[PDB]
Amino acid sequence: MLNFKPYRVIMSSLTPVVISGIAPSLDGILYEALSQAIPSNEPGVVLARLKEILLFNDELGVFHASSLRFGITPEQGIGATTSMRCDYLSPEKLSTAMFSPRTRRGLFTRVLLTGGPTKRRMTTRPAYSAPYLTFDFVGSSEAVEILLNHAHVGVGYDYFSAANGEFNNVTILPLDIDTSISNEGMALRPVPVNSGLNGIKGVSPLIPPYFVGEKLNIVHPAPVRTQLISSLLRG
Amino acid sequence: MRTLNFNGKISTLEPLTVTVKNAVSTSGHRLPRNGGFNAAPYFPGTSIRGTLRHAAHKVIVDRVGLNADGKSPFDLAEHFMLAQGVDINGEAETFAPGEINAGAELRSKNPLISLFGRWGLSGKVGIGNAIPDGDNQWGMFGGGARSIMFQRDESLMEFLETDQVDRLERLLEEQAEASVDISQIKTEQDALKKAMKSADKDTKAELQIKVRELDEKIQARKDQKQESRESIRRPIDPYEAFITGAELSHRMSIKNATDEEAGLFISALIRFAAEPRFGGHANHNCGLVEAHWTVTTWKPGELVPVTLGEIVITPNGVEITGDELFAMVKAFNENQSFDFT
DNA sequence: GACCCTTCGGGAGGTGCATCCCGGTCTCGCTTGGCCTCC
DNA sequence: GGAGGCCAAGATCTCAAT
Repeated sequence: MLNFKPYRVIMSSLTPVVISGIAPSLDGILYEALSQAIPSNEPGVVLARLKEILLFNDELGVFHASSLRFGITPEQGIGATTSMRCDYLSPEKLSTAMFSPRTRRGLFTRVLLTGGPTKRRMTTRPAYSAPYLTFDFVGSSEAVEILLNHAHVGVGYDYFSAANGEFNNVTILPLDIDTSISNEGMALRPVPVNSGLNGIKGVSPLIPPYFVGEKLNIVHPAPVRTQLISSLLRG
Repeated sequence: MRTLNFNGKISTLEPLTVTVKNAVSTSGHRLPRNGGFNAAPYFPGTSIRGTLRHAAHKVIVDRVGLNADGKSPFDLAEHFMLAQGVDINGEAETFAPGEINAGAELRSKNPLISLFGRWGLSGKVGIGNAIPDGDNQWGMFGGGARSIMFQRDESLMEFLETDQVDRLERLLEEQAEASVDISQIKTEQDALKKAMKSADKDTKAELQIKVRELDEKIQARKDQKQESRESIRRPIDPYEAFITGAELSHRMSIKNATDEEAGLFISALIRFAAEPRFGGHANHNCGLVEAHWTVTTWKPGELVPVTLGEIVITPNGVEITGDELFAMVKAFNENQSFDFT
């Protein structure tokens, strides 16, 4: 509840972005930032505060916060990369100063690393590398600036652990038309299927956190969309 | 219950390097990049997170101590729970997926699992990448070339007996012969590769077949060698690393940090400073860093940062500034309820 | 212890000669049975 | 004598390069 104007936020991508099937939405990032600012994890409290900085569309039940859209320059375009996470079992970890291994004949039973419950996990995920990341929203520019600059939030999946989707140089520039939910009849964010918007069909919650709550039949845009950075700055 | 944001810099006293599978091509070794070869590299936050998790694990091991017999009181299962976060025996608590604020008791008893999570319990510690500030702060370090210790220093030949000198001569001759033969095989393989693109779709198979067979001929040729399977004299490939004195921006956070969990984190950073190195190639003393973090929090009820203090890690010592940080460390040190088993 | 009067110019190079060589790695991210000793 | 533990075996092949 405030004077909310439509803004476009452009951030410089520093790390490849991992997309969990559905493109990350800006309201998700702001929800995480507010869950860190408000020392509370209750969805009710965070949503109650999030509505003070993001416009909430009662009719659709979704925040005026667009999904991720990669901004490509002529110098660099959308690329394909993998997010590599591994177990590094150093000689310190495999030492008797840390744990007491089971002993047979006095020898220490070695950790079976090729497989089993104790295997080196070579977990790899697809990631996308583009020069810029762009979101559209309607809300307080000051609060969103502060949250994006100071909170521990990234764009994508598991920024807390892997630091995927690290960004900096958050630029917010005002828009003329609200392009946060719809644009020429195509949904720009997960919206209810009955909204009449076109897009890829899927099952997901409508408000953050998107891993919690009943999953309704939604319509969302393509997970990987690219726009030229020159055309994004036009506003 | 508050969020502690660590914003600061990491200065490399020595070159800083890391080997990642998808960034190391066959053409050479490269740092992780968010794009092509012209993009600026970064030091992964996963490596920093692993180093700091190991430091916290060492803090816990030191705190708990050793049993009367001198053996560590952690078995393999508890060791992997603290270190990697996996549960190998299936004895871990499986919280219901619906709730978020789960494991409150476990988070209260085991600060390390609360900071750095386990499978099924999200961790409160977020550790970001180390993004460089400049534009030419990375270079191809390492390199060098392995030599033969007896062709460089002639005084070493006086130590060898006649049979050993003969063995060395045989080794050198075999190395030269194998080098020439393998060079010929590689030449033929490359000739196949150049015409591979011009080859027809049907021919796309048997050309790869001959390349494969050439590869095992190289392997068999190296197997035929007797004195040594590998050529002692060889160029060492350089590794890419951040230059000495590179300034890297680092961001770290603890989400909903109790005084005990934040105290464990500060203690881990204190213990990390004894050997403050990230990455690998430690044989060239790579990875050694110095960092200063400005610990800050959020003002309750509004979106205004509040500075609580500052942590500075230098080769000359660790400087913790701010009464709040000392309160966190003391709270961790005084707690008598933790059970990491 | 009062003050003149401060120069002209000549003339600037040429040569050789530019090397040879090595020698380019090994792992690994899975599960299961066969078999060796052990408690 | 399971019971711990090790070791060898199992299909075919992966193009991106300042």
